[PDB]
Amino acid sequence: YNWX
Amino acid sequence: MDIILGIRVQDSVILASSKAVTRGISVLKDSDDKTRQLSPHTLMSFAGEAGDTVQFAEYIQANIQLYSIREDYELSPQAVSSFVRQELAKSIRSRRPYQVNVLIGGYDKKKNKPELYQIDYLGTKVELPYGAHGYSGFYTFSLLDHHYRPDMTTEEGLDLLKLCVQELEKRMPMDFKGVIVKIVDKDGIRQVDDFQAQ
Amino acid sequence: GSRRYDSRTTIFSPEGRLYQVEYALESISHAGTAIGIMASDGIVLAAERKVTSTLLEQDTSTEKLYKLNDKIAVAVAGLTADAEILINTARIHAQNYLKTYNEDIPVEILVRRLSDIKQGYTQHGGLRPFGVSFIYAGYDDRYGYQLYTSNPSGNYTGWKAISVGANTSAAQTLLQMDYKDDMKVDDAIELALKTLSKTTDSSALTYDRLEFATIRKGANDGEVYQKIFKPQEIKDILVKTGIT
Amino acid sequence: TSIMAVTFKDGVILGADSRTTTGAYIANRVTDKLTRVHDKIWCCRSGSAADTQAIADIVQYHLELYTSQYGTPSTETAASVFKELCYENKDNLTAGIIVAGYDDKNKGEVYTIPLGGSVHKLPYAIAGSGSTFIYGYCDKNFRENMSKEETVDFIKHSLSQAIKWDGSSGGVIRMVVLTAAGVERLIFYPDEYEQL
Amino acid sequence: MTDRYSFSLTTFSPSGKLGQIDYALTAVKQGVTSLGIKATNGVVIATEKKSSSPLAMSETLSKVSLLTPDIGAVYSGMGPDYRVLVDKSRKVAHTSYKRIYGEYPPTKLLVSEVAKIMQEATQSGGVRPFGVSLLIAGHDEFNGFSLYQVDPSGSYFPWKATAIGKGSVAAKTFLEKRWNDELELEDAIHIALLTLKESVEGEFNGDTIELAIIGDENPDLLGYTGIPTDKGPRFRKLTSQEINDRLEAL
Amino acid sequence: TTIVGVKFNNGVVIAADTRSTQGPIVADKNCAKLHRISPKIWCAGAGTAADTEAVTQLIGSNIELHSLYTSREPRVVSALQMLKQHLFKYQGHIGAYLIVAGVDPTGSHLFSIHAHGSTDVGYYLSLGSGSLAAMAVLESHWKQDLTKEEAIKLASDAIQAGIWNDLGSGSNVDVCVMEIGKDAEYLRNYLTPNVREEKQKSYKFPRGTTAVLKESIVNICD
Amino acid sequence: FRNNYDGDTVTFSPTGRLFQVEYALEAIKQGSVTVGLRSNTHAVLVALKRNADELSSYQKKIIKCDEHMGLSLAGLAPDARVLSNYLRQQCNYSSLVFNRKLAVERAGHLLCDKAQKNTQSYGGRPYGVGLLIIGYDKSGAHLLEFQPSGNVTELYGTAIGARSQGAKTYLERTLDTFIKIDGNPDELIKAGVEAISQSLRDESLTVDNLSIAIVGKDTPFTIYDGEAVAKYI
Amino acid sequence: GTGYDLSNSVFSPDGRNFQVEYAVKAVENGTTSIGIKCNDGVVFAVEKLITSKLLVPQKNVKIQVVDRHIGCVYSGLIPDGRHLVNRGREEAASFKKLYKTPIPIPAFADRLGQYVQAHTLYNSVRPFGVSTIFGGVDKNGAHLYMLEPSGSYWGYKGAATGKGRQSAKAELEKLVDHHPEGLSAREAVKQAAKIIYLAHEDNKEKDFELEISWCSLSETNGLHKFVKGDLLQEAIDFAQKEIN
Amino acid sequence: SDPSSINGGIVVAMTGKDCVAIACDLRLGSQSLGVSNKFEKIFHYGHVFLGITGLATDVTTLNEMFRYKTNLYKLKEERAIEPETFTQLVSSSLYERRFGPYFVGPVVAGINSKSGKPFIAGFDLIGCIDEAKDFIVSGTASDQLFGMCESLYEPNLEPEDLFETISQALLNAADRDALSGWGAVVYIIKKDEVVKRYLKMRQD
Amino acid sequence: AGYDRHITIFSPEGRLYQVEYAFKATNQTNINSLAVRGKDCTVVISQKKVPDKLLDPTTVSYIFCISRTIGMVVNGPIPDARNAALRAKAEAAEFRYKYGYDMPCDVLAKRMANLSQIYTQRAYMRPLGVILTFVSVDEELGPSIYKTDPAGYYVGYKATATGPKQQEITTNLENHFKKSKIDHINEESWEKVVEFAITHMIDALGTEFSKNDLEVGVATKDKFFTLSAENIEERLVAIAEQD
Ligand SMILES: [Mg+2]
Ligand SMILES: [Mg+2]
Ligand SMILES: [Mg+2]
Ligand SMILES: [Mg+2]
Ligand SMILES: [Mg+2]
Ligand SMILES: [Mg+2]
Ligand SMILES: [Mg+2]
Repeated sequence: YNWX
Repeated sequence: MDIILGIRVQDSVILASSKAVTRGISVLKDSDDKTRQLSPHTLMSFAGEAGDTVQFAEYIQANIQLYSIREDYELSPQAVSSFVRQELAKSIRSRRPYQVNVLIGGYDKKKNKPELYQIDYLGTKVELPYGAHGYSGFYTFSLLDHHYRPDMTTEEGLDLLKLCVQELEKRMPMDFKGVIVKIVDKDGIRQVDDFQAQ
Repeated sequence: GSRRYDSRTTIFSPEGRLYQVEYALESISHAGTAIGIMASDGIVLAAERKVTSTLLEQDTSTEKLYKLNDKIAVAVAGLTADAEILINTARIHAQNYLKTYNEDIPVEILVRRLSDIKQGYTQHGGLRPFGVSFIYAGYDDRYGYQLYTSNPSGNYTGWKAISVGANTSAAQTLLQMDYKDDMKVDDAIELALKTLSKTTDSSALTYDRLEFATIRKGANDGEVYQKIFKPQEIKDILVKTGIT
Repeated sequence: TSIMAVTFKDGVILGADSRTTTGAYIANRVTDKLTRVHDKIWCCRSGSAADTQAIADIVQYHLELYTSQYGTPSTETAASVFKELCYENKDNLTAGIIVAGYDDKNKGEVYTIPLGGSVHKLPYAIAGSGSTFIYGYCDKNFRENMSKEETVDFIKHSLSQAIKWDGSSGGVIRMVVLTAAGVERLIFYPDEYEQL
Repeated sequence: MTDRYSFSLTTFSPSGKLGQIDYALTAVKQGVTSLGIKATNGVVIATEKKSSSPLAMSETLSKVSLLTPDIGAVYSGMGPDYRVLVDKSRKVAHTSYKRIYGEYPPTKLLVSEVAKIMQEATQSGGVRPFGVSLLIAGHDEFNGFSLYQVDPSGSYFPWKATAIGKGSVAAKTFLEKRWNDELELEDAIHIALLTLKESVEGEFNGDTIELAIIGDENPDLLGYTGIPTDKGPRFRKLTSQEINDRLEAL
Repeated sequence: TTIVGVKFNNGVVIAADTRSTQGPIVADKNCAKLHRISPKIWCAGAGTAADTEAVTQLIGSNIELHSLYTSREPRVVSALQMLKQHLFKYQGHIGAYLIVAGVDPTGSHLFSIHAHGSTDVGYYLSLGSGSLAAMAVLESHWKQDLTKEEAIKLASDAIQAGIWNDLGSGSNVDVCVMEIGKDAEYLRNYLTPNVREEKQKSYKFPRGTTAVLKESIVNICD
Repeated sequence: FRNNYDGDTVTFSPTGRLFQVEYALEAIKQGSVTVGLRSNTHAVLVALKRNADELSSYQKKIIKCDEHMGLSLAGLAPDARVLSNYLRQQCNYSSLVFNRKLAVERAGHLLCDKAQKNTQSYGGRPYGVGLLIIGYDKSGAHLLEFQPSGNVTELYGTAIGARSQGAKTYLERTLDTFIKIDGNPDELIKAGVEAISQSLRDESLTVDNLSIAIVGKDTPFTIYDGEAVAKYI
Repeated sequence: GTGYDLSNSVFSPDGRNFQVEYAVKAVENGTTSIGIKCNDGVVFAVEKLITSKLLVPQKNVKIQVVDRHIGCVYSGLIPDGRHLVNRGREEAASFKKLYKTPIPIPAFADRLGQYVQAHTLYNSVRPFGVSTIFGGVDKNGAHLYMLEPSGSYWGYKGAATGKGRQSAKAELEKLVDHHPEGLSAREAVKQAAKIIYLAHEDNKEKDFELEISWCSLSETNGLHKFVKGDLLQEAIDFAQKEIN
Repeated sequence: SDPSSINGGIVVAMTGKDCVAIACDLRLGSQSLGVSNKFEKIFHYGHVFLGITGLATDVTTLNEMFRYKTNLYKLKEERAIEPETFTQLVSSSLYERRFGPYFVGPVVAGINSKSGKPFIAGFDLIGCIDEAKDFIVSGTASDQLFGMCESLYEPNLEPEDLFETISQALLNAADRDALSGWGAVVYIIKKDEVVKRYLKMRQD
Repeated sequence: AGYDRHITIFSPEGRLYQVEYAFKATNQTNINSLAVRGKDCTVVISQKKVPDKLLDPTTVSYIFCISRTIGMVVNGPIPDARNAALRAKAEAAEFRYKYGYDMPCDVLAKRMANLSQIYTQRAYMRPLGVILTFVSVDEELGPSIYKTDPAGYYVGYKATATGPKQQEITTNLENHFKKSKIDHINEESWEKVVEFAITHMIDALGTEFSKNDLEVGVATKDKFFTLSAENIEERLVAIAEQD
């Protein structure tokens, strides 16, 4: 997943 | 793992399948038919974990024979496979996934064209001229990539498989006790009783 | 106790008929008339509106014809609200089939499903049935153009032309009259209109009182086109036939 | 975290520091670890912030509802609720709580519920990582029936030490006084407590 | 204990009539009047505040509700049944649309969802249909402006205008005469006011009436500035003062 | 990620960077970290990008309803209890670290929520991989009774702290202000100190450069 | 009137009766007869068995519930099985869990409460059988009367079923006499039969007719059937 | 029409609930029982119909206790009383478990209330065929209550119910008028044996057995105990005295 | 073992002047084994395009899922779904399985029929919407793709030009990724028309 | 069919008799009560009638404290009243736990109403024979008074009354306000407001009162409470000087  | 191969020619589909069932240390049977007739013009071969393998194929058989009846009709391969993919893709996130890979090949009486589908235990499906599962593909694809052509006669195909099996017999660690070949065409399904030498 | 208030909806009459189903078809006969006619090259669905007025809005309306698929449509006769419920489940089952077999659904399969839900309410459940009758019109590769009908009992049967709602025997006779095996679409249209015009319980047949749709596989294409007739498109077709 | 509750003549006093850490970083230096669960029943929170806040909120409810239906709740009860929550959900909680309150019939009472979910009533109680360092001082300086002024001192000192030594503690000292006459909010800054 | 009333309370009479539905429609008839009118650039809905006493405070009884910033609704019938219908309607507006598409539901659909709620009450075991009819008004980028009426049967229809409750037939008639397809919002508010006058028994003013419209976007009612895609709600309820100023132009 | 919140004499403000990343790679060079819960209650989030938006919308919704049902503007302590009990329900698996503030009939409010569901309240706060840098600034220049304009600079400075001294944060600065008697202002891209210098050359490839084999049109409409 | 108030056990009459329960008690009244009575050391159960013809078994009317407690049934046989089962269970539970022999007085408290739930709920149907229970426990000998209504009474002796009122008077008289039969088992049993015979009419009692059970101090509740009772006519 | 009395929750056109009222009748056709609040406790007593000489003396107890500080006696359909006590007990335990302190009387009462009232809310159950008198001692005083099938309950200086209801309430008012100071439990126990003996006349056709119980902050430390031996005979006799 | 890395694949989309483009490679393999060279990864619902890289079974499933969901939408709303909207649909549909996700990386491209401004967006496996006005990438060659794009891109490119760009980006980034390549396709999009061209690339 | 008067279904006229009959049950007790708003408070009064001399008077009430701020008065049988009480309280706690602030009176009403509406539409539940008057001093809206009834109707009043003699009182009050022109009493201390109240009750009900006959409750910023017998007397006394 992304941070527213 | 066991050997499963398929090849689609101009007017048919051919499936080859190792004839052995090994368990741990011994080879239990030298004449296994790793395939089921789904409907009179559709055949499915499988390879995988011990029980899951048969269990799964028999389930699809039922569920298809049932449809054929309910409707007095025969599903097209593109359909039978899609059904199979959904059943597999449904289980991967199940409590105990069916660990089976299948090759499905049939003749589309309506499009009057042959078709071969490969689907792995995760529900990865893809239509192909030829295909295989597990390690087998590793030795065979090169051969096919090389010697394959779309307008191949059926006879031309059996020779190609022979060439394949030969390589596998030559370079593969495990002895699979030969194969059983079957052809799917307009006239249905027939088993080639002569492949121990041709 | 509660039995006291139970209208036992799924019992049998001493005569072997299902009270509620019977009583439902009655409800239906009071609903606007809908008709479907099967051609050698298309299918027509037409219907008359119940409870109208000078102020209703036709433009953004859809009270008797609904799309179930890009290939299937239905005409309704009965409580609209009920109709919608069945339609939504109907729409869903179509897609569930598509997702499952990567092929559009055969008309009969969809129909049988709907009917079976209906029959359900007929044998167990203790609930009122759906005051609805359906005429379905659709296409597919196995049987081509097909027209069906399902009523509260759940039965469904196939027809080359049929009608539902008000004045069935009336219209059906008219149909058994002017219909002929090798008909053509443009012609079908005329007939449908003539019939309604002879079965209308109201003054004269005006556009505002109708809903009209057709399904054709125009030779200049490949995909089957469903077309719900836009209001002005109805008025237009009306003049030609000679209703003015 | 460094917290303690002490019972005295007029009633009771709760005090705590104001540091919440996530490892060795100071997330909040002004935290209020003295939470109200009723007009005259409060608690000191030590352990996981979340676990504690949540437990407390759930007790304020259980008591607010108790009230409406049966009047003002006893402290033994305020404790019982806590115990129940902590003991019953032990596998998922890390909160050690000290309950203190004031009744007209019972004067002041202190109950402490340690990680296990046991409840203990006692003249006073301390908890929080910083408490390891003062079991000595406290057992040594604590006398029963002290005066407000005397108690605020005792507390002010005990904790200042705890803050001195445990890095999981610091900020300012907070106290809350529970007596007939009411509720008082006391606070003490670094510049005072450090040199004592 | 437990709801054992698992059978229907709305069966079919031999005449093919749904008892409880017709009966519910009757209850609606007995209820105060309410109506709505569609214009080119806006729509309007209104009703009377039947203060069941001069001691109650009218405002705390909003008979006109906002469902989504671009849709409002009103009724005629049994107020309570309307209320719970609004909740359910506002909620489902989210659970089945904004929470999935990040934008509010278009009118036909929301209406449709409401209809579904009412219909289920016309069949589910153990309930009696709702005793209300509602007219919902709203707007959406693709369909423009719309107005719909929802009966207890569950049926719903789109109207250029209509009215319901007590003098419905009377009013409907008044409207069929005054309506046309070239009206600016202000003009429709006029008509609505007149049509309402005729049904209204006693004192008729902004403290006894409740109106609402659906039109231009209202940034001053948004509450925040920045996002440009969301230009503000189109539903505005008129204040007591916003009403009288128009009455005096009879 | 760097998110801050600072209370001032008659309101509150919050701010945040605009760098979203999948590991060491910048996923979105200007993603929005400020979420509207209700007209005058905004929340800023760091952690798992998706959870911040989700728990923010979900509650935003549940809030919007709650208001209609009460014919009252929403209250922060509500969004706060709503957010916290949800988060605590999920044992910490919803990586949402949030700063939630806004105005309501009871006054101005500022709080913070950690994904495990513990809450804090204070006059200035920050969170994120840039938390430390900013908090420093905040501890260096804050004083009570800040004006609207003084507060903004503060909060703006703090983010800049994060941007420059934390790899996990970057790009632009988003600010939202909420004052006791006025409408709230969403200032997206208040500051844009990281624009790309014009590239040195242009790679507009001469047409035909690419080798194509087959070419066809597609059918959209039915 | 009645078909407006005797439809279910959840409908009270206007006088305040409970018709279904009352109809239930009548099945007992048409059931065969049996009697119970206790001294200070033993308790007996004598039960007359009914046949449908002179070609069948005489339906067993006594059930061992545990080595220390048992009963006699009057009326609907199924319901007896059902209710004795429960007792067998509630008896088992005590031994297993508390290594304690269940108290008769509690046995009643349980049966009562059991039957009750079946006279306040829709769809239910009162149990249609009466029961006499005996047992030797820590506080001595006992005997209980169970009526489907939910009423359970601890008595010195009694009987139920058709013509019951007869024996009921005999005992009512013979009380002073038997409440002193301690240490002598055989005597108590003979006494039981006497009382039973004052509610006969059809024929005289036989070896296939009778059934008896006894419990007490140094005697585990036991079911004496047919062959063994000859010595008591 | 009528029928307003065949189903529990139904409201007559005059706002009454018939099924509840009929219930009361089942009570009235039952034995008597009462309670008397004193200066620091409560006393309960009840009549036991000696249907015959085969009932074992002092054995078929009817009064009951809840927890360790609550006594309960009810008139009417015995079993129903048992059931009610059971719930009472479960409900009391659930209180102690979560709050440590043995449940306060007012609490307990309301608890019995809501349960009963609940049985006048659905047609799938009948109201309770008993009225109950119960009470005990707590943190702040003694408390005595009475609950009727409708689920109505209030606090009583003294209370009575059953066939002898009216005789009792008569003798009760006397007491109230004479001792506003209150009454010492010892005195009260005696007086209780009276009110029952007197009230037995309303059913003077059969012989009876007496049963009493008390809860006193000074005579029983607060726990509820029955009356046995010495203390009991004392009151049986004080009774047979004032009758003539 | 890295579900996102078994089958292989890459997709990229870029915005242009009144146009958008999206492309992908045609490989489908099992670890080192190339298996199919005809696994298009770009699907379209009406005039909205979506490409999906990642685990093949999921790629497929989702596609089927969006057909279904987009078809019902059209019947219910009587108009074809728009990008801005569709995106939100995709996002919500992924987060629904936040704790047992579909191992993919959808990318969306298309144009608003009403407004006309081109649109593209991407997402991580659980919903985070990656809104960017220039370009989106996904797949085993993400790092690479980002590289290619960030350099070669320039605003307001005409259809004939943007084509090259996207193609190079793909072609070149693929060649540096073992698991991707074996063929490629590129879709150029315009309000009224859309073109599909296949590319000539190394087959190793 | 002819059973349509037993359950909550529609009568051919569009009426739910069951709801209507309940409205009559609310009078079974023969007790009136009313409420009024001050400058910064809200008061309610109800008659306390204790026939049986055998009742511990301190336990006879149809006034309940729901929350630190909400108070409710009930006209109806007692069992149905307490039921509503419990639920009011429960709903009041949940609201606070879940939402953070104290449950507004107008809100509590709506929730209670919605609950009632439900009994109006589901055949398994009977409505409760009670009209509920809720009062407090909202931190936002000011002193408030909202009422609900078995029909499921709820609305807020400038002031109101309930019981058999409803109209007498309503009309009496209706006049006072037409006379002064405002929406509330104009006295600063809650003590005069309680006075005003009892006054008007007499001025309409034409009956004189003693302490053991009235029951009263008040609302103020952050608290609500009932008056002790004695607290009232100080009121009854203070009025015997205007009249
Ligand atoms: Mg320190
Ligand atoms: Mg940085
Ligand atoms: Mg009475
Ligand atoms: Mg990657
Ligand atoms: Mg590569
Ligand atoms: Mg009801
Ligand atoms: Mg009922």
